[PDB]
Amino acid sequence: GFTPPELDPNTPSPIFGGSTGGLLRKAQVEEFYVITWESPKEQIFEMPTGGAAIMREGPNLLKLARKEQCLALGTRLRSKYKIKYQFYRVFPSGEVQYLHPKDGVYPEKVNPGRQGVGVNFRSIGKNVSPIEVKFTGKQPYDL
Amino acid sequence: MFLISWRGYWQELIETLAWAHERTPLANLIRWRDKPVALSIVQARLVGLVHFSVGYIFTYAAFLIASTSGKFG
Amino acid sequence: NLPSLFVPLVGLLFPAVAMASLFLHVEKRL
Amino acid sequence: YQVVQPINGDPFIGSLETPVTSSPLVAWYLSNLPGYRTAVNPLLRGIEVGLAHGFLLVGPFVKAGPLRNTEIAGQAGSLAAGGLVVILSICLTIYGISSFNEGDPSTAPSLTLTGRKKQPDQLQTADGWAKFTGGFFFGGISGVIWAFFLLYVLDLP
Amino acid sequence: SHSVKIYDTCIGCTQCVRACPTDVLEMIPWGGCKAKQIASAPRTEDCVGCKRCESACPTDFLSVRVYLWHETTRSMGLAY
Amino acid sequence: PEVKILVDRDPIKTSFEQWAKPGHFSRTIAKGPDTTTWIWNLHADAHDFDSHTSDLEEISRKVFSAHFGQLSIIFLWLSGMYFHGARFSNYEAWLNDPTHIRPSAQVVWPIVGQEILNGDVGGGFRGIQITSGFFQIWRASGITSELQLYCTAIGALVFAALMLFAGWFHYHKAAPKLVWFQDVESMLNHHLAGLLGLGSLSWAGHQVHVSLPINQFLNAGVDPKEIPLPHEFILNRDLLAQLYPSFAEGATPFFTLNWSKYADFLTFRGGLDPLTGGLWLTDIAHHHLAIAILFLIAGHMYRTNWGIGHGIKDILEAHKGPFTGQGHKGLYEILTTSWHAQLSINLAMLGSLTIIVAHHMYAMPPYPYLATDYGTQLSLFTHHMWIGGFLIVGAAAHAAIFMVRDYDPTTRYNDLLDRVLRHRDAIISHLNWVCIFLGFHSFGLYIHNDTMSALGRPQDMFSDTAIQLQPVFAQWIQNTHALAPGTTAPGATTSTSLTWGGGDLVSVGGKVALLPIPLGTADFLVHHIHAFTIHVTVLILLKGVLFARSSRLIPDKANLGFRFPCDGPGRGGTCQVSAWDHVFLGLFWMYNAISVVIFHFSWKMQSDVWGSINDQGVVTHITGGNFAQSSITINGWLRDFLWAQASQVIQSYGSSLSAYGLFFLGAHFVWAFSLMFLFSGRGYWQELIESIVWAHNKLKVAPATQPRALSIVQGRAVGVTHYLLGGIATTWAFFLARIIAVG
Amino acid sequence: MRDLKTYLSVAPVASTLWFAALAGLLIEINRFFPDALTFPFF
Amino acid sequence: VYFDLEDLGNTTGQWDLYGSDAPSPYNSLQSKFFETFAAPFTKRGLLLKFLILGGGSTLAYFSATASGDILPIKKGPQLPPQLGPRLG
Ligand code: CLA
Ligand code: CLA
Ligand code: CLA
Ligand code: CLA
Ligand code: CLA
Ligand code: CLA
Ligand SMILES: CC1=C(C/C=C(\C)CCC[C@H](C)CCC[C@H](C)CCCC(C)C)C(=O)c2ccccc2C1=O
Ligand SMILES: CC1=C(C/C=C(\C)CCC[C@H](C)CCC[C@H](C)CCCC(C)C)C(=O)c2ccccc2C1=O
Repeated sequence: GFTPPELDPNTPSPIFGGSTGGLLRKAQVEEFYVITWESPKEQIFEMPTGGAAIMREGPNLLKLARKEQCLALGTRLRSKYKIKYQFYRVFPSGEVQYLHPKDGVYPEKVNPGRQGVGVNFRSIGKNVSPIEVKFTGKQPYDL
Repeated sequence: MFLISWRGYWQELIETLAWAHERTPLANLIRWRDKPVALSIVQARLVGLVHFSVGYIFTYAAFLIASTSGKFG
Repeated sequence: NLPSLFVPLVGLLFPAVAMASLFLHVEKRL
Repeated sequence: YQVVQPINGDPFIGSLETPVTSSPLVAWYLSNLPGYRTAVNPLLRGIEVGLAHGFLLVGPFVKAGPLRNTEIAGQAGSLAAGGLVVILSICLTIYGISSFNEGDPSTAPSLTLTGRKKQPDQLQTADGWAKFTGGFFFGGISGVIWAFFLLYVLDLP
Repeated sequence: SHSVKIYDTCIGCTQCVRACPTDVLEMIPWGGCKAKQIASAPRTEDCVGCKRCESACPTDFLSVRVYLWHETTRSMGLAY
Repeated sequence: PEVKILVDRDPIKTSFEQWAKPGHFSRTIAKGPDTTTWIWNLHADAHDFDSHTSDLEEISRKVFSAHFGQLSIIFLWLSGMYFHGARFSNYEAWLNDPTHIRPSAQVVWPIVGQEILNGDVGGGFRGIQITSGFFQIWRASGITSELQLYCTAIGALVFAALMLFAGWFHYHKAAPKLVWFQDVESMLNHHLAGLLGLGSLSWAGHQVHVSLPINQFLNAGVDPKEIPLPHEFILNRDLLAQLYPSFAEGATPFFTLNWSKYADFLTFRGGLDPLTGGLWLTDIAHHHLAIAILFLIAGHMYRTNWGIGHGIKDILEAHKGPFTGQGHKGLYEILTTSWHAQLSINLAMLGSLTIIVAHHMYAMPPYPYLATDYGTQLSLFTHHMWIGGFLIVGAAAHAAIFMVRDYDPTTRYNDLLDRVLRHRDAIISHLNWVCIFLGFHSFGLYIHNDTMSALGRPQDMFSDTAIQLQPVFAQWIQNTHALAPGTTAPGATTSTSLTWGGGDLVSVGGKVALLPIPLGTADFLVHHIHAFTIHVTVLILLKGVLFARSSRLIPDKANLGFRFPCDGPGRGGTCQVSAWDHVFLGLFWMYNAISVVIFHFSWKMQSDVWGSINDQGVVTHITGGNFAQSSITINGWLRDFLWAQASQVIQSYGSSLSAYGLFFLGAHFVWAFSLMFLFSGRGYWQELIESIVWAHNKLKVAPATQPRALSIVQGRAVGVTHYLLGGIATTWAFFLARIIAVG
Repeated sequence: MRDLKTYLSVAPVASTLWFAALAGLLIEINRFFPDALTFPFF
Repeated sequence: VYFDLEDLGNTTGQWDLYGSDAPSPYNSLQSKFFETFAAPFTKRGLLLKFLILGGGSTLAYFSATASGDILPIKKGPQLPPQLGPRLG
């Protein structure tokens, strides 16, 4: 059993002067994302949207527009520096959805609490010909 | 252009244009109801082929008829 | 005299009505 | 000391504050254009925008059109400007039909640059945009008529 | 969203999950191969279709398959 | 802190063992080929030194020896040029009648009928007419006999040997140290004063002792064999005084500051010498003296070991304002660490300099009888334009390379670059809008004129006779230039160039050399087309540079490298997102710009300048002044330029110009050949090679090196290479045939 | 020495030497027997 | 604060940068003039029909009643017809 950390607002954000690669109307009406990490000290890190920012010492919160921007920054936070990170999704209603690391374990490490999704139990070349799924809403790989 | 230049260049260019529109006064009162994206890769091949073929047919039809009917013989 | 009525009716009025009506149908929601 | 600052103090919103964006002259001038008078009946704002644009459009059509040197009918080239106002009033009309629905509220921001709550501009409403198109058309054709009304004692008539 | 499928030819090298740039793949326990683990795609709503996972699969033929399907805001990679 | 000589001894052993191991420099390539792709990678990464290792010192020593090898090859090339001028040329015949003889320095062997290319060039010579202009240079320098060209070729061969030996020496023996390369102040000091200053001074010394007197004797009509040898002007100064009297003093006015005496051979008269058509040689020698003094002074700005002088670090750090933050602080550490940054800067500047050379050499002919050799002038202009354009595209490429590989804000930060990155979106969007506006308001005018001329409405066009768009600014500027001598330039006797000053038409040997160039609506439209094409090229290249690291579509693009095909069909499609593909497209657009530039040059010169002058002063140009009315139309460019002037190249068969007729079509062929690569992708070709491999394996004749279709990046590289080669060679054949026939 | 001979056996150098010898041979053949649209010796 | 899960309009910058929100500078009488004379034009559906039909009929009038002094297409050819390469 794992319990995802709730998103704490008023968490410090890295020092940055501002760039044009930030949020747009998509964040206002569609969705946006927020990545959080701890960090040991004040450092400089390249932003996935623009230039460089000063990572504050202690808890850090950074809001981005896409999920891929969060995982890319997190991967660099885990490689160059040695920092654990989580990120969530935020709908315009105020609701927050925990994303990664889902189990609290990184997805590249096997974890016993995980269920199979979209796992076909045959060789890839054992799919059927498209005629056998014609006039149906099926695909030869959905099965 | 559609056959030599490919998509990813034009997608990043359209992103820089979407930012421009959202940050321009007066015009930002007008909102697009379909998100601007670059033409699909297959769509680009089709559009480039159609321009190629239309130019092919029209260029030769113009030369054919003008060089023949200009003399009529 | 008839071209002076139908040429604008198909090159100006018809594409105007056609493009506007197709715009409304394409952008319509349910 | 630096001149460029993040947009309203937030660095992670995709914009910046510069003398072109955030300056007292620019902020006041844009806040006093009829499109940014978020508390005025959109019919009147349309009248002003229509009057200004209909008046401006007459110049290029008359001085650059085909009948420009045939002074017998070149002054009537304002009809082309009036026709464009008609076309633009269609573009304006068909825009609101697709953008806003009858019962839909306003899509404009309901906030202020300082955080306080605000009443959204009724221009992003179906009936508000309808009044703006009607105002732009009325001011538009009036701008074209008033521009063509003047013709003499000007260095480029 | 794009469809992603994992076939039982997977050997459990966890390479598709490392290359994925939007955290779509997972490693679940399994009994078929030696590493006791197989891949699964529980979050294809975030899948962009880069096929960076297929570029990293050592199985012949592939064990990850990305079938590009209905485009969404998430699958098109839009920040706007 | 103390600038000094620093080298290492025997860092790399001289042996053929690594010759026999292909791909030794790379760790993945050294294992040999498993598939054919290996063979291509070995050539693609042959000069990527900073990817073979990460040690800056090894990289710098490799770069030093590569420079020495390039200098060796250039000296070998010059040796070949001077040797062909001495052994297989008619330079002595061109020296007696420069206005009728065609310069030629290549004679072909008679094997398969190619001796037809040995055309009648005059002076009893059958050969290939040359447009490089070496005859004009050798005449300006004072060379007369074939023996002097022989000796120059031998000296160039010796210098090529010296450069090759030095390249071996400073890599295998005494190989310099990193700090030695990084002594930027000392290096700039020696390049400003030692290289450029002393070089200009040496050339001014030659010009005042050999060029001026021998050229006076050549202008007077003295037979070149009856002309005294150059060194005879260094022994008996009576010979120098009989031509230039001030040489009778003996460096006394120079030391006493009576320099007003030297105005006999150091003048500021400007314009052209009406006998040769080139700039006054006295003015050129005076110029080189002034350039020598200026550079000898400028080579003292940067401190080294004696306290006095500047440190570039301080000058950079001191330049920061309220808009750019702490700008320029950090640039000294960047430009002393990254080779690619220096390469980008220097490629940009050298290419723009080559373009400036192309303009200045046509508007101010420096060599005698150059202005009337229309083939040589056109070829020089076009060649320098292409060199500059390519070099600027390379500047863009290496800027992007630096961005991907040498940029790191956590180690070598700079505020200016970070601020640029923080609004790349605004920059690119504004450049995009400017490009759209220029495309409409230049080419759209051409479409307007075409549609008005086709509809029988020549008064509704944009023309000098209808809606006029006069370039008032450029006209006023050239007028201000015309009136400058005697007013805002009292020392100047005539105009800076002949294209400025009204009147003063210089002609040589029945052909015109230069005259005031008209500027009308056509010039306006073409200049705006040039601005638009330059802007679109800049947009492509700069957008590739700024978005090399990250974008909203791919936030980790820097990890994918500088040169990668795509990042998958997802996100809608990510083809050609790498900065390399941006250089790939900027190549096409640089071609599209430079081609219009050189076509403008060709038509303008053949319409409003070049031509034949009467005895009474009636000048008829090569084309009958058709530039004002015909070039304001796309159909005019198609008909009155291409269709009309391609006649010479499509009629050259059976003459000495038939090689140009062959190259015309061959370049058409390779240009269309590129379209197979540019329009297709490697998957189809691999699937075809699969069946071909089946056919081979059926007959026990399939190679171990498994055939593989070209990579995506290689597909684009081959495509753009063949496209550029075909287009440029087509224009080359067309230009050369046209200008050698009608010249 | 053995390494130098191994370099001379690489594909481009072997191709140049082979094609140079081939080019020279065909040149001398068309030098002693120029033109010739047919096989005249029957 | 700048990140507040309560109000996301302030969090995501959904502000009115150049909105004045001030009362009307247009005085009365003038506004009532335009609000009564531009009143029937503010029904977007009716305006759409009025623009299309009115503009189309206006275009049809000025095109059907064109003049040869204004359009060369109505003036027709004034010169005798030419002779083809072989035919009429
Ligand atoms: C597919 C057959 C066809 C084609 C290619 C054309 C083409 C043309 N016609 Mg023509 N026309 C047609 C059939 C056709 N017509 C028929 C069947 C009639 C009735 C006998 C007419 C009566 C007519 C008149 C009176 C005039 C033209 C004119 C013209 C020319 C100007 C364009 C125009 O005014 O649009 C065509 C206008 C129409 C009223 C024709 C449309 C009505 C018929 C029944 C077609 C049905 C249209 C339908 C709503 C949509 C069709 C679907 C799709 C196939 C387009 C143009 C070259 C004008 C001219 O001479 O130019 C100088 C003009 O004065 N046409
Ligand atoms: C295919 C149909 C079509 C038709 C019938 C016309 C017809 C015309 N064009 Mg046009 N054009 C077309 C296609 C067409 N065009 C396309 C596809 C393009 C893009 C390449 C252009 C680009 C173009 C340009 C750039 C210009 C024209 C101009 C003209 C006018 C020149 C003749 C004149 O002097 O009349 C009379 C001249 C007048 C100024 C009187 C105007 C006529 C009244 C005002 C029309 C009223 C409009 C009406 C209220 C609403 C119309 C829209 C409605 C159906 C929704 C003429 C009426 C010229 C022009 O308009 O002059 C300024 C000109 O400048 N055209
Ligand atoms: C002028 C342009 C051009 C040319 C020359 C070719 C030529 C060719 N195409 Mg291609 N194609 C083109 C344009 C062109 N294409 C375009 C625009 C497209 C659309 C994308 C295609 C799409 C296409 C497809 C899909 C296919 C081809 C195929 C082929 C090959 C057919 C086999 C053949 O005919 O024998 C040879 C014909 C030649 C013209 C070869 C000429 C070159 C000779 C060998 C020069 C000799 C070398 C000589 C020593 C020079 C020295 C060079 C030095 C620097 C080393 C052939 C080499 C088919 C194929 O692969 O065949 C199996 C194939 O399936 N083409
Ligand atoms: C007055 C001193 C001097 C002179 C004349 C030169 C001249 C030159 N340098 Mg150099 N340099 C100098 C000092 C000097 N340097 C100093 C103090 C430093 C820092 C320690 C550097 C560091 C440096 C680097 C890193 C590079 C050069 C390069 C070059 C060549 C540039 C290419 C060119 O312009 O082609 C023009 C060709 C000529 C002008 C022909 C004349 C060449 C003569 C024979 C060389 C004599 C100058 C030499 C320094 C004297 C010592 C040699 C002696 C021991 C035998 C050029 C020949 C580039 C290079 O290596 O090119 C191969 C390059 O990469 N220089
Ligand atoms: C002083 C100028 C200069 C220098 C030192 C470099 C140096 C470098 N460049 Mg660069 N570049 C330059 C100018 C320069 N470039 C210019 C002017 C352009 C614009 C075209 C470019 C565009 C460019 C690109 C796009 C790339 C580089 C790359 C590189 C690196 C690898 C080079 C290599 O091994 O390729 C190997 C060389 C070859 C495989 C030869 C290719 C054959 C050519 C292209 C066609 C030959 C045609 C010939 C001229 C005439 C036809 C003859 C034929 C019929 C026989 C290297 C450090 C590459 C890199 O990886 O960056 C790190 C990279 O991809 N450059
Ligand atoms: C003849 C072929 C062609 C044409 C017309 C264009 C045109 C254009 N290119 Mg392109 N390109 C081409 C080939 C071509 N390219 C090829 C082969 C390549 C591969 C190397 C590229 C690669 C390339 C790149 C990488 C880029 C462009 C860009 C652009 C745009 C520059 C902005 C501009 O000039 O606005 C003006 C528009 C024009 C000049 C087109 C003609 C417009 C006419 C005159 C107006 C007619 C309007 C008329 C009323 C239409 C209404 C009719 C209606 C009835 C339908 C422009 C539209 C740049 C861009 O995106 O813009 C910033 C850019 O980034 N091109
Ligand atoms: C220019 C370009 C774009 C950008 C092009 C775009 C975004 C299309 C813009 C079209 C505008 C709306 C004008 C089109 C005008 C048409 C003539 C209208 C036809 C509509 C109906 C008649 C069907 C790509 O997206 C692309 C993708 C892949 C390879 C090459 C390219 C490419 O070259
Ligand atoms: C034709 C084509 C190919 C096929 C092109 C190939 C395979 C080039 C290689 C052909 C040469 C001739 C093979 C090399 C042969 C060796 C030199 C050995 C020859 C022996 C002697 C004659 C020297 C691609 O790989 C490709 C990839 C991406 C986009 C477009 C294309 C594309 O259009």
